[PDB]
Amino acid sequence: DINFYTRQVIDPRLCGGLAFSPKLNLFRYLDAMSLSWNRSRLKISRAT
Amino acid sequence: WNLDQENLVSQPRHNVMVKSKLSPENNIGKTLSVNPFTTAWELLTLSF
Repeated sequence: DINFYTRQVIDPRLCGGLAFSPKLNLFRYLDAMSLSWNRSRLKISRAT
Repeated sequence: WNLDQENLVSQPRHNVMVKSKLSPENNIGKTLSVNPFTTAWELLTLSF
């Protein structure tokens, strides 16, 4: 007769990925043109 | 390095400014004082 309970991690070093990793599809996304708001910042700084 | 972009590009906000004062030889100092009588007209004087 054996009766006990255990809980184990998903060892995220090995497993834990295999997902979408929402970094991508957003880092390759507008991060450049949104950064390009340097144009507007320069505009406001000129009149500042 | 097998990178999509061949050259690293930086866009520094470059700002230069030159300015002068052009003050003449004069005495904006002690002479820049409030009315000598002020509220002490009770003190008698004619030469001051």
